[PDB]
Amino acid sequence: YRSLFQDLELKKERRVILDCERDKVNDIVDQVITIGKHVKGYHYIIANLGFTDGDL
Amino acid sequence: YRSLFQDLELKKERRVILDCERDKVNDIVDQVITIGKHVKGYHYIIANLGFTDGDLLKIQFGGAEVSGFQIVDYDDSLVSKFIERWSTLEEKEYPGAHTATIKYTSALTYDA
Repeated sequence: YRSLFQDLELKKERRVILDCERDKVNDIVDQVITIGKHVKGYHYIIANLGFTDGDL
Repeated sequence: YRSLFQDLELKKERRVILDCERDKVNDIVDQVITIGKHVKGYHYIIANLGFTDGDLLKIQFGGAEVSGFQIVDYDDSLVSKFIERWSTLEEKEYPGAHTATIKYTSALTYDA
């Protein structure tokens, strides 16, 4: 995942729409937390009906 | 703390030297994690002898550069002879011992 978002920084993306399970959503966001792409400038969209189910 | 670093963003500081206990260091860094000031552009310095005692994996890959001081270097074989005994110590008999590393306060207690 640290390889993955670095490859997203090859395009320097700020706009990532996730399509994962509620566990796999929370696992990757914790990796976003680890690298700090939850800061201003980024935008994320969670593509499920359980937007309130995750850890916000 | 979210009020505090926002007040640091009134000056827009990037250079914060912490002076806290090992728990209170880790508590505030987790608030830095919560706001994301562990990213590149920031620099932090931990002002204790236990720089290796804290949790460095939480902010190793964020971007800020973290510095500190260590009096108990684990690369010494004399320290490594202690560590090879330290991890094999019973936690139930010696509480806090069955670990990979040691606090410097516990090391200086053994040094005393």
